[PDB]
Amino acid sequence: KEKKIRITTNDGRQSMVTLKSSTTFFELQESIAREFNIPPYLQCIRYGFPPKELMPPQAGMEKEPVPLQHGDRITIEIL
Amino acid sequence: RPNRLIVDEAINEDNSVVSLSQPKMDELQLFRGDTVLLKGKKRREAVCIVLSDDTCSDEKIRMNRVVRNNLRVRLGDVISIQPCPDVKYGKRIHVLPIDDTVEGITGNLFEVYLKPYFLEAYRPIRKGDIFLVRGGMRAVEFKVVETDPSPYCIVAPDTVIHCEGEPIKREDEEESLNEVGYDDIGGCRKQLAQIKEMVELPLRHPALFKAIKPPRGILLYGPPGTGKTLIARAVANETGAFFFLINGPEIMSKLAGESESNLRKAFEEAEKNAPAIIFIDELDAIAPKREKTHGEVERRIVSQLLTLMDGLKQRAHVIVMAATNRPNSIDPALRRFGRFDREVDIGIPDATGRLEILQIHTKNMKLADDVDLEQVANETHGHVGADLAALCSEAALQAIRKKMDLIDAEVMNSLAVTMDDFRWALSQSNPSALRETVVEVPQV
Repeated sequence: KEKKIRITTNDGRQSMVTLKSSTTFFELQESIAREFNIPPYLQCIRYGFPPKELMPPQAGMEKEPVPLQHGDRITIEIL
Repeated sequence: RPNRLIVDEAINEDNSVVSLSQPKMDELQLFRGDTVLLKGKKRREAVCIVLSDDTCSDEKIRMNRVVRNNLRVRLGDVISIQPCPDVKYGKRIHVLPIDDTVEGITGNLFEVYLKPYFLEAYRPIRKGDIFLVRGGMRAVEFKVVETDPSPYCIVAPDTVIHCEGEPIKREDEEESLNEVGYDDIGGCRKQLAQIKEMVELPLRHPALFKAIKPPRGILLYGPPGTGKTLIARAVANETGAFFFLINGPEIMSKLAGESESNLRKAFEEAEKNAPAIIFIDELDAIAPKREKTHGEVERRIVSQLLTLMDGLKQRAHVIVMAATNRPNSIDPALRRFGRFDREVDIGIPDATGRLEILQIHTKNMKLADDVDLEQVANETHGHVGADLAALCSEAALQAIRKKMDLIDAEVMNSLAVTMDDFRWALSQSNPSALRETVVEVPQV
């Protein structure tokens, strides 16, 4: 009942984050805003290899936990 | 040391992914998608990306052929892996092709191979690395001559890639990926694993057998065209053992006395390059059943082969393997203990095996979305690996002839093989082993 996610930004500020199994896109957005000054609307999320894009869920299916798994890294983009 | 890991083959076909077991990943504190700086034998450094793999031993680290060659490392070696967070988005990266793989292909090697390969995947790159890009039914090599952050770099959409032509010659140290590897053989996964367990240790660590017997004769038998020669070449290349092919027809062609001398000198040369593998292709051509032979010179050559195989005993680190169609095809007294004491049955690939062979032989080809290798693999009943390769080549030729009515690498990559072409090739398949006994694990 937890997740351990590395956050790496193109800026170079590497960081660690603790998540929970039930997590929505807004939770990660606000966590990133807390850890880094990047606004939640100026971050484009790439994860995996090839890095799939993780955009905010559209209307209808934004309640379920984000498919992010425990033990992977997330790349952060700055607009 | 935890960072020390034993290399292994990679299921993930991606060129820049290193697969690890999740226990080892967490033990190393390595997060999926992070860069890792593998250390090779001769101070070779390879920057790759780590991905968890459930089917992987903690010590085992799975790598692609390209990564192995970049590190000058073979399966079973030990490599050092640590995280390398200090990776920058290099801007100026100078990359060149390799002449041996860009002969006869024109057009800029960008927007054809390099651009789709990089695109936005953020593939890590290090100075001096060699990577393989598949396209236009050709596997083009590329050497990373320079990177803006020396030496480690990660490509970015805004990264500027320079490909000024002038293909560079292959340095002898580099081992061309055009050479056969364990990933070039499909269908016979079980038989390949058997051959591995049989021959890896004697070839990789001859000193151990020198101290503490080793297998000296392996007889690979099965319908022709199943890649027995392919298997032997793959085993020799992967284990870094000198390979010597002795084609039966080649020996029989030589006149009496010439052939026996040729065989003896081949065996001696293989011995002097120990560890080495001698492949006696089409053994039935050299040593057929006793009744079949009706010539003094033929019996003399068979006896000479027996004498050499016996003389291997006082020799060491030399493994002789041969290809046939059935053990009874070759005469007895060749399977006697010692000389050719071990046997292996390549057999006919099964549905999954045929699918794997098709995937192997269609790597370079660009096949449309409607092409589903599963359906064809089901359709191709009683097909040998050679038959599947010929079928893929026929489909490619069909596509090429269709497009010709309407060589530039852009044109080659533009054409895509369609399921209709594969169906037509099936209609012209002409299987070669439709009568052989079917052995497999039923899918029912």
